[PDB]
Amino acid sequence: VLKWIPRNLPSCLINVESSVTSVKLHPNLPIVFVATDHGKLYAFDLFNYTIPLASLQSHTKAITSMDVLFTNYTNYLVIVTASKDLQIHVFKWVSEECKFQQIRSLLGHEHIVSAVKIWQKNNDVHIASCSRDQTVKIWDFHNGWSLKTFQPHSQWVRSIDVLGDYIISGSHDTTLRLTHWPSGNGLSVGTGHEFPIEKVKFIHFIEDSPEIRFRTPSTDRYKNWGMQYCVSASRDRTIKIWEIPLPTLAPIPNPTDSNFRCVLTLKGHLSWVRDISIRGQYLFSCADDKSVRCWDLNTGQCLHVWEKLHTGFVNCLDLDVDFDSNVTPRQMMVTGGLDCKSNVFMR
Amino acid sequence: VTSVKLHPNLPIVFVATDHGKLYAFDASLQSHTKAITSMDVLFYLVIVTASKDLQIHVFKWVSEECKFQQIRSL
Amino acid sequence: EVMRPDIVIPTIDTIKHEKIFYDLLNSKRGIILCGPPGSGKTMIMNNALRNSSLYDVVGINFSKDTTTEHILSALHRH
Amino acid sequence: TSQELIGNCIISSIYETYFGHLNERERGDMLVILKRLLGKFAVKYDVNYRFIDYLVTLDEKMKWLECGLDKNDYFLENMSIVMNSQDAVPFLLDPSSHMITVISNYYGNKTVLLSFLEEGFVKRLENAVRFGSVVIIQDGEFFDPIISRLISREFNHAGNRVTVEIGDHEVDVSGDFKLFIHSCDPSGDIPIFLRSRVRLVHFVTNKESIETRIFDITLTEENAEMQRKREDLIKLNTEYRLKLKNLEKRLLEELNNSENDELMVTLNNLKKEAMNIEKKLSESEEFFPQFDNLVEEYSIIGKHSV
Amino acid sequence: TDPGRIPMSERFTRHAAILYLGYPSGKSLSQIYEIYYKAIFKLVPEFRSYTEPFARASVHLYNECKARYSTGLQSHYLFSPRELTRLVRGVYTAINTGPRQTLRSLIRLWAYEAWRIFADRLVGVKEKNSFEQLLYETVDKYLPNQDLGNISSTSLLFSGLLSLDFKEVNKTDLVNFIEERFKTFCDEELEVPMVIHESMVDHILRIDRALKQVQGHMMLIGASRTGKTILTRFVAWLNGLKIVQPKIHRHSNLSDFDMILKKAISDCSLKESRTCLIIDESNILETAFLERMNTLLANADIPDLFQGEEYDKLLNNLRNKTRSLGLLLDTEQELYDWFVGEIAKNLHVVFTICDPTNNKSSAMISSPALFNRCIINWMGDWDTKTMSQVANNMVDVVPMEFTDFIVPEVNKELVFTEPIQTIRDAVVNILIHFDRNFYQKMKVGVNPRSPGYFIDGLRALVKLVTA
Ligand SMILES: Nc1ncnc2c1ncn2[C@@H]1O[C@H](COP(=O)(O)OP(=O)(O)O)[C@@H](O)[C@H]1O
Ligand SMILES: Nc1ncnc2c1ncn2[C@@H]1O[C@H](COP(=O)(O)OP(=O)(O)O)[C@@H](O)[C@H]1O
Ligand SMILES: [Mg+2]
Repeated sequence: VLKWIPRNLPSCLINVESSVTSVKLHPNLPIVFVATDHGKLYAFDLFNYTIPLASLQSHTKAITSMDVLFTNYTNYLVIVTASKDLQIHVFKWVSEECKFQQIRSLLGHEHIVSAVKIWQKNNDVHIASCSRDQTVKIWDFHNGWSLKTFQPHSQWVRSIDVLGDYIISGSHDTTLRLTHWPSGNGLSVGTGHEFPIEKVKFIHFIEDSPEIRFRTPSTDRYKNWGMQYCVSASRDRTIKIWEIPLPTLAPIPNPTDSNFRCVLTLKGHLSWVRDISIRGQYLFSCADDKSVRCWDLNTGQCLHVWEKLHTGFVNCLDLDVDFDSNVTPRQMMVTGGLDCKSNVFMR
Repeated sequence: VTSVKLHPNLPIVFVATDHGKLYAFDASLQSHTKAITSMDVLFYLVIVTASKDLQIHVFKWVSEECKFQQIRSL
Repeated sequence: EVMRPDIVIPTIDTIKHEKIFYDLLNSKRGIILCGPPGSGKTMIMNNALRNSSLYDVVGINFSKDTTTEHILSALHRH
Repeated sequence: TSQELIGNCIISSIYETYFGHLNERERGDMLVILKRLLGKFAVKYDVNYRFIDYLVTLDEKMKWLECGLDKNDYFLENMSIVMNSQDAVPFLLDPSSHMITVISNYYGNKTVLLSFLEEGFVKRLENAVRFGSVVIIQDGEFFDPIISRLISREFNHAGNRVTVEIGDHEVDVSGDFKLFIHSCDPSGDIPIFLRSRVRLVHFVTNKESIETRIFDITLTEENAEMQRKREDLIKLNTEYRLKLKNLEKRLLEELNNSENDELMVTLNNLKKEAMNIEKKLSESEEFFPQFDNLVEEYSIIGKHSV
Repeated sequence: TDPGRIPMSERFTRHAAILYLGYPSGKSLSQIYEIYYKAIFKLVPEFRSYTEPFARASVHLYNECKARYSTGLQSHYLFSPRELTRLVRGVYTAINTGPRQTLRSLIRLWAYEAWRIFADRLVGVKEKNSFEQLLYETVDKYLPNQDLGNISSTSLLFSGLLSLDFKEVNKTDLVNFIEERFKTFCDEELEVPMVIHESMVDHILRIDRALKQVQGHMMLIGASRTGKTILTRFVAWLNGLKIVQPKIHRHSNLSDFDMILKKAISDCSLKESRTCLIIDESNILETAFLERMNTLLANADIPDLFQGEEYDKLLNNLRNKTRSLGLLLDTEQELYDWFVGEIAKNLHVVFTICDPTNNKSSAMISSPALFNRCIINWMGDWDTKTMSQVANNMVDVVPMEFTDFIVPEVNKELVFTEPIQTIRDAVVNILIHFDRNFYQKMKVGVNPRSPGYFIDGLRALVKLVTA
């Protein structure tokens, strides 16, 4: 049931007045949130795509990245919209009123922010963001203030991903680097792309499957560390899956094994790859050639191509989370577009 | 208000006042000096405004910039 | 192979010229090549030098700020 | 006055850029051919167009007059070209170096003199542009390429603050900052990169300016009362127009709602001002041919003097 | 006979025999380029039989270009068989990284390569018309093929940006891609309000073509404010190259130039990152900088830059880099020529020349180490269609049609814009006509006309008419 492939034609079309930047999914109801280049934050419903549920203008500049999470205390939804107005915003969804409820705005960045993430490990919600300030920043959602600011790269980081206490960060200086969350020490550095990193994310655990070559751990060290394989997307028209090495387990970097290893490379895109989202055996990725491609982990070949999905650039993709048991991986996936349109595939 | 128009794609509504001023509420431009009669919108978006001043001015709305720029007038 | 600039195409003119450069170079006489800038004097001269087994190649390129020090240093190389 | 807006406005935009570095004869001939081109393509324009009367209001004209600028029309037009260039940095070419005091009077204490031949030029320039004080540069014929980003204005909008790089590091700029370049020698060679990106304005004196200045002197000395009457009628016409506009605004604000003695007094004042305006226009209509006779009278002295 | 060659005394030619190596004749060039085109067409065996017409067409076109455009018209019309060799190399590097080829596609590819190697140095518009007539005559004489479209420079747009291979691309798709990529470039780099037109699309394509070749250098000739270095920065940002900018003021000497060159060479070799060197016209004060460029371009590097302790530490750093990459190189000759191969592969230099009539610019374009090894690109002035397109794109923001405008019946050659329907076309035609009259009446002669006056007038016009 995890091997679903969307059909060729779009299910329905969502009309936006300006360029769509970041699209997210509501993990409980069929609700999609659509960004704008003008800064307006939308919330479309998949069944009735006629009018938005809540069109809120939050920033005078463009917004770049989003994250959405339904919390699990020991509950509600949090939407964060990183923007180009030197600050980020945090929103709370009200199901009864069907309108956006603002919570707070976190400050501190000295340039525009391009990435944002939110998660929980043990009854504490944290928000990360990364900007053109060359520094990775962290926040506490309940407290509201930062915990650790540090620069991993000479140039400016672009995208991030996280689980537990480990953060990797793609950068404009075409290098990847794991950044440890409490200590702030770089365990390993990576090289091999020829262009800045657009998006990059982890590949996580799954319980039961017939055969796996890119998610399952190999040894007991991989098994208890839990961080094995990562995939990076960069402007050199290539997508690569990267082996991360072991630390000297605050963990210490390995002097002879502090370098990443590219395992499998994927190519065939006609422009820059923009965003990736792994879902079981299938690596869904976009590009700037008006197309979205579907890549397999095992054979390393694109099974399906969606040519001319839009008339312009395709900006961002996002799926439902599948490596956790809290949120089921529903068969829904929605794309963005530079040509003021958004398309969702269902069933 | 002498005329009412709505955006056929995005959730935007165009309102034209009796004094000739046109307001776009989800901008304020005076397309005609006299009182406007009626307006028509067709999807580039072109809005045709006719008034009693013997001059019909056509204006276009920029969705990204949230401003109206006049193209031509009859 | 067309990216490499040492590739020559033998015709009657370049083989006649290779014969005359062998004849003059074996005669212990100086040789002056004077032609238009597209005639390929450097290419044909290196073609006559590198394919042979009796002569060698030194890399000297004269310029406005060139003295006998560069010539002497190139002489010490071989 | 609205059917010919696109014809009068296209002349002044042409007048700012192309005509900064020409003498009076060539400028007049090019304006003649510009009027011919405007009349050819069926675009109407004001037949009585005057650039000073188009852009330069009375207040800025006086404020330029008691800052040190002369009463010549050519210098007034060149000063209007200089102080209406928001996008391009202006260039000043005056052999006498007279108008440094003029810009110092106009900008007050904010005028800071700098020179390309100095050694601490970069540090004081970056301090002045961090402040935002107006900067005047002398020795324009010795242009130094370290301000290549300032001349071309290739600022990068890094966040909410505007950013430039000058020299070898990062400096910040403010919206108050304005740059001026002054040159002394007219024959000094100027680099093409600087020449093609500035408003090159020539504050010089040529033979056509000899004719114009001798005309000005003979009118201000031979018949001074005529020039005084012209200045008086222009000043009273401007003052009466401003007073009538203010009275009209007050009358409309008073009588917007719904009669009393306030509205009747305002109407009587408006009637008196309208009659005064009509009398002033009737007086000024039959006065320009006297100046036409004067300029047809005093041309032989100009030809003799040239 | 040419300047820059000092006539030597008879006392040195006394003891040396002398020869004259003339140009090869038509038959020799024909046979040599039969061998070349057989080697190139070995990649695609379906068109092997077309080796003779292509070589005959190239030889005849080179002979006609040599006979028509002479040195008397312009000082840089020094054609040579080296241009034919560069044409062959360009055709090879286009076929090798190209799609499944076709006869019409092959003829269009050869035509595009001939356009970019033979007539990108021409100045007059009638010279380019004569060249396109020459292309028509050569194609109709040696390759009698029908169903062949336009051969003008606007309709021959071969690009590698839009796909994974060197193939022809659509005009509107390329214009939209350049628009969006330039918007992203202005967002991520220095901001400049540059307008998009088809002449700049052709120029940005040809400079991208020149900046992707191995040891690819070119010189840009055009008037000031034509937009040369911004296009160079745009291409070098597209290809991932790193901009190095020689920041040379008036109080500068050869030491600063040598240290910038040394830093660029060290970053090119040790840090293995490709660099683009934009050498401006004002960045060359004396002839020593020109001599340094001659040494760097005629050869692969500067032997005078590293001497003594600098040479020793350079060899130590090269040995450290070679041992880091695990390459078995021991002798100094192998390290040195590997280093100069790295420099020749990972360093591209470009030149921006504003006024070619200057004595310094004449010495630059008359240099023997610059003219032969760089692709001469002549931007020139702005033709009337480019000015009309720029003005139409810049005046459409403001409302202008508010008057009772009747269409005036004027002559056909007096209208540069597409024929008048609105007041905007009349305004654009008036502006272009005044600019032409002003540049005619100031006796500019054959000097290039800087179009910055037109752009400044357009900006002042739109601001003033808005107010
Ligand atoms: N007989 C030939 N065979 C092969 N190539 C030739 C022949 N004659 C001329 N060429 C070409 O002509 C060009 C001349 O270049 P070059 O040798 O640099 O000229 P020069 O020696 O005058 O500097 C070369 O690129 C070469 O490929
Ligand atoms: N449409 C246009 N075409 C060419 N140049 C323009 C245009 N619009 C503006 N410019 C100006 O051209 C400059 C870039 O030209 P540049 O390549 O620096 O000229 P140069 O090569 O003579 O130095 C920009 O600073 C900009 O102000
Ligand atoms: Mg030669």
